[PDB]
This record gives sequence, structure tokens and C-alpha cells, in this order.
Amino acid sequence: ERHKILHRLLQ
Amino acid sequence: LTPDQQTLLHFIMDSYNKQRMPQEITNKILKEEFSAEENFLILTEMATNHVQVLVEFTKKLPGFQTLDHEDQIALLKGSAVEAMFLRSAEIFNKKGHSDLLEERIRNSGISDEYITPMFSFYKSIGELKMTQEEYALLTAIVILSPDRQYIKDREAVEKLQEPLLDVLQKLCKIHQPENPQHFACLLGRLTELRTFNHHHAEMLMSWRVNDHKFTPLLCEIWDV
Ligand SMILES: C[C@]12CC[C@H]3[C@@H](CC=C4C=C(C(=O)O)CC[C@@]43C)[C@@H]1CC[C@@H]2C(=O)c1ccc(O)cc1
Ligand SMILES: [Y+3]
Repeated sequence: ERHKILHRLLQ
Repeated sequence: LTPDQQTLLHFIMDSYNKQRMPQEITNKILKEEFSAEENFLILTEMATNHVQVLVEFTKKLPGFQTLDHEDQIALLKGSAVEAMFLRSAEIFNKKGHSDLLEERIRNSGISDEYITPMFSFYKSIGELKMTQEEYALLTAIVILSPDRQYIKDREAVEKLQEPLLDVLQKLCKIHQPENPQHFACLLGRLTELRTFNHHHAEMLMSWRVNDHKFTPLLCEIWDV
């Protein structure tokens, strides 16, 4: 992912 | 509980006890205009914020943040809906303030066929007289489910969920020694909870058709 933001704040 | 189990619960409770609706949101629930569009917006903000609180709470679940930095995405993506509906059941059973939140939920573009099961689930949760520990542990359990669509390493997730299930089981025996099937009851409620993945997807469909706008984060997790 692809799910960039979720990957993001999941530091 | 063994000391390791008390430790595990103490940290889960420390974090879960930090969840609370931001004041600015609470204020909007009371004063914003009343309309389908506005109500959806208020709900969309509460949801966006709650996903952020879930992310943080999950990050603290022991072992979680050592899992394949992607099987992690599977879990949060897969459990967001169930966690939010469980959280909402908790708040509607605690209370009004929420009396107002319900009126907004009932005029936010949510079709009556989904409103019905949402309020019936709340009543069913209200019935179990759950403690904060039960809500906290169940949420943790929901998040750490090994069945999510994109789970590669299902066995690893399984390993991290087990201890939580064990803690909950003991808690039920300790605080409800005269209600031995309480634990089974909580597990059944998790089953009703899973139907919200479908209710929620139907709600997303009606909203999209009705041209509603979500949020970058929510668009990601729910693929809109
Ligand atoms: C689930 C939900 C969003 C999250 C809300 C919940 C009702 C009450 C809550 C209380 C909270 C608290 O006190 O901490 C955290 C937010 C939640 C858990 C709403 C009921 C329907 C709505 C929804 O599905 C929705 C989804 C996407 C949207 O864009 C808008 C609404
Ligand atoms: Y209908």
C-alpha cells in the first residue's frame, strides 16, 4: 500500500 | 490475572482511557446547523479523528508494531468499521449529549434499513452491562483479527490476539462469577458487530450516489 496516509501516521 | 496479564491490561487501559470526543466536535454536535449534509460532515470529522485514535491505540497493542509493516495495514483497514461501531455502542450506553448525536445520525443520509440495526446493536450492547476493560479488550481483539482480507501472516496475528482473548476470559470470570456465559455473550456480540462491514459499505454507496465527500484518510481506508 498504496494507502500512503495510513502507512504514514503509522510512523 | 498473572502479573504479565495485569501489565498488558494496564497499558491497554491507559491508552483506551485517553479516548474522548474533542470539545470542538462536541460543541458542533450542539450548535451546527441541522441538515443531512451538515450532519454527514460532522459524522465524517468524528470518523476521521477516530481512525487516528485507533491508529495510535493499535500502535500500542503489544507485538503489533513488529508485524509486517503492511499486514499492519490489513488489520487497521479491516477493523476500522467494527472498532468505530463498538466505540459508538459504548458511548450511546454511557450517555444525554449523545441524545443530540443520535438525532444527527438519524438525518445524515443513512437509509432507515441501516439505522435500524445500528440502534438495535446498541441496545444489545447496553444489555451486557460492559465494563471499560471489556470495551478496551474487545476493541483490541477486533483490531487484531487474523481473518482480514489482505492477511499474509495470519498465524502471527493469531499469536498476538490470543493473549487478549485470554485476558478477557479471566476478567469475565473475575467480575461476573455468577454469569459464566458472559464471555460467550461478548464473543457473539463481536459476530453481530461484523455485519456492520456490510451496513457501512451500503452507507458508503448511498452517500457516494448522493454525492458526499469523505476525507483523504477515509477515502484511503475504504477505497472511495
Ligand atoms: C461510525 C460513525 C462514525 C464514528 C462515530 C459513530 C457514532 C459515535 C461515535 C463516538 C465517538 C466518541 O464519542 O469517541 C467516536 C466517533 C463515533 C464512533 C458514527 C455512527 C455512524 C458513522 C459512520 O459510519 C460514518 C462513516 C463515514 C463518514 O464519512 C461519516 C459517518
Ligand atoms: Y429504505
